[PDB]
Amino acid sequence: GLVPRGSQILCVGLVVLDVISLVDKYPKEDSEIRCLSQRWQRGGNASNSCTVLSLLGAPCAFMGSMAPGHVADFLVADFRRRGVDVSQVAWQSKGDTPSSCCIINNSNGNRTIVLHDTSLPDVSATDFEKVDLTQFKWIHIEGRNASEQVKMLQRIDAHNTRQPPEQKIRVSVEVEKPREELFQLFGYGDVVFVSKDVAKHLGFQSAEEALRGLYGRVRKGAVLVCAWAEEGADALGPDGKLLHSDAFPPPRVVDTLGAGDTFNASVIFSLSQGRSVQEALRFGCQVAGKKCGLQGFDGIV
Amino acid sequence: GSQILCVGLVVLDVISLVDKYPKEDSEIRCLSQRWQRGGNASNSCTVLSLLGAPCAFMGSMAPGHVADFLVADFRRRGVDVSQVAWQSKGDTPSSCCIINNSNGNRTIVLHDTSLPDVSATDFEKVDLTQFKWIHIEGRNASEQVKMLQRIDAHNTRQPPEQKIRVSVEVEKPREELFQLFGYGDVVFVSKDVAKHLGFQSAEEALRGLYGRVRKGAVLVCAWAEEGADALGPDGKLLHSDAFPPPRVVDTLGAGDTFNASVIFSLSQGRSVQEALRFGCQVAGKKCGLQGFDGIV
Ligand SMILES: CSc1ccccc1Nc1nc(N2CCNCC2)nc2c(NCC3CC3)ncnc12
Ligand SMILES: CSc1ccccc1Nc1nc(N2CCNCC2)nc2c(NCC3CC3)ncnc12
Repeated sequence: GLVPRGSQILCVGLVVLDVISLVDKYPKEDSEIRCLSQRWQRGGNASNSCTVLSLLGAPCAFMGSMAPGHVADFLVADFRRRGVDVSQVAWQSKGDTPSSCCIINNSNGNRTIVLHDTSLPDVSATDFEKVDLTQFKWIHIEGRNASEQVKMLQRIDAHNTRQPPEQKIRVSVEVEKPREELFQLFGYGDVVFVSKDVAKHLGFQSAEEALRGLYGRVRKGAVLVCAWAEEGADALGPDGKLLHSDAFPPPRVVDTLGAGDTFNASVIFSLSQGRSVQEALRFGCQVAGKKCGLQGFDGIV
Repeated sequence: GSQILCVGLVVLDVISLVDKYPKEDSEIRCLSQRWQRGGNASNSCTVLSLLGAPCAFMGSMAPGHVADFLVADFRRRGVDVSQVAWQSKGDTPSSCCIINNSNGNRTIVLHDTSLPDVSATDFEKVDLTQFKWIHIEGRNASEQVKMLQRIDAHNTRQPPEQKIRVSVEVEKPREELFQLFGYGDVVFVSKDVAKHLGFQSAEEALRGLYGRVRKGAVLVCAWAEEGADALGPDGKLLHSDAFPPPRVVDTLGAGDTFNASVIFSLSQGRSVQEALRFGCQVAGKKCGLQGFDGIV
């Protein structure tokens, strides 16, 4: 259906079906056991952020690869259950829609993960060419297939050239896997999220070290953003002033899975509403902190 | 009386193909993934169908998109699903199946979902005429024993040349099920069961457990790569070597395949030696393939 010009926030990245089984002890190879409970959840960074953005009350759309099938079906249903617009999906002829198996050992809370396979093509720069962008006021890109996504980022730059400052599509990027490839993305977007895990691999030991040490890699004018779990989150702009917000511990911690996806979407959301980096950064921490005391996303409102 | 009927579970098998089994805490990416209509009695129907034997599945199913997939599968295969006992309470079971591509080991985490078992009542209303053979997967023992007695009774009304042959699997090591030995013309006891009860080989098992079977019954017990053995009224232990493929790559449903093929062979007149032998033959072939397609 009809979508008003410049109203949606689009996230581009992975969606995946996580099957999650809770067990007494970890199963010895070649045995048949029962779990205590089993959940089917929709996963993925770009995917979760959409779930959150919807709850926060923004129109939003997901772009990611799916292949027709029963996994795609459950995945699409959940998306829609969360108010997420699914019309930009790049359906594939080749490969499996991603699906991971996770086994949580109940007595010691360990997680053993069999990761979705690699068969499905990522969204391509030509997949992306075909998208009428007028729809969006903000595009956010989970870093995955970098050479391609660079072309999409350049495409968005083009578009903006011609639009007055109030009809420009804001852009953000997330680099959350320690993979040399992705590091180029640092040079794109108005907002750049770098993850504690990436920063530790590059050798930094605190969000301030990360921001101060990586700011040079970002494009001029850009805000670089780093969250450190319970240590809060920082951010650094062109003004060179290091911004910070402490965490907001919940009553008790229950589910931190997807917390960073929540921090991301919330920061994005707050900025798109015209708030300040300092304000977006705080909000980001508040929503993500609430999430951690909750199971899933339902509570977070 | 032309169909064969299997009575047990149907289950979504959510399969991950892994090149080695992961350890606790580890995070290893899988090679491929597929969805697959599982459940012991469900698998046997698949296997029977492929062998060209008209057959029927009977079990519980909760309506939903899961069931919608399981069903299309049965049909693409010619499995009479009309005896199915639909629920409206609980959801379709499903399990995670890690199949290790370097030894065909299959590790299963099953999500059992309450979903009522098919009951002697559900069974009380089945037209026993259309079935030459009935196979029951050990599950709800007490409720099934009624189902079993229903057949015997029906047998004692028909000519020896019109009876319904009955087979019975006892796969999981649960006390409730050991009463199921006393029924059926053929009884399958798994290696897993055999060990748990103190036995080191299938030959030993067969000797130990023959006490517990009906008079005139054949006790069957496979032992993986070791082959499979049988035991009849005659007192003579029968054996058959395995037919290992050169690359064992997926054993999920091997045993369900062994049982189907043994039943099939027996229902076609062939001897126990011959059906035992055929059972290993087809199961072995299966372990060389992903899934079931192409075991013929
Ligand atoms: C700064 S918000 C954020 C951003 C990205 C990921 C996670 C978070 N938030 C939090 N993560 C964790 N993490 C906990 C451990 N693993 C990483 C995340 N703990 C807390 C917390 N209390 C923490 C107590 C120790 C558990 N209070 C508020 N926010 C977060
Ligand atoms: C007697 S056939 C049979 C009946 C019921 C279950 C399984 C089977 N057959 C086989 N099962 C297993 N397994 C089932 C139990 N878990 C381990 C493997 N491995 C093999 C195998 N393995 C490779 C050869 C020795 C080197 N070769 C032939 N048949 C079977």
